[PDB]
Amino acid sequence: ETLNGALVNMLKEEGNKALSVGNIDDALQYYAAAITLDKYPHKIKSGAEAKKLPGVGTKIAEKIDEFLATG
Repeated sequence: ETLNGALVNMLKEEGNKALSVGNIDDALQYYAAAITLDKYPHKIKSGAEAKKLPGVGTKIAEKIDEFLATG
């Protein structure tokens, strides 16, 4: 329902990928960013803005940019 829910799902996929490589710390980081993005009350137009939120990293912002590039 949340405007960013689609991106949140993609973040969950990224978290699983990090787990697949044994990078549990990164996976947890993605999950934290996903929760914050959900709590945020507005659709985000770019990942760069997303970085402002606690738990969002540069890599996560880039994923957001890519998703926007896809549609």
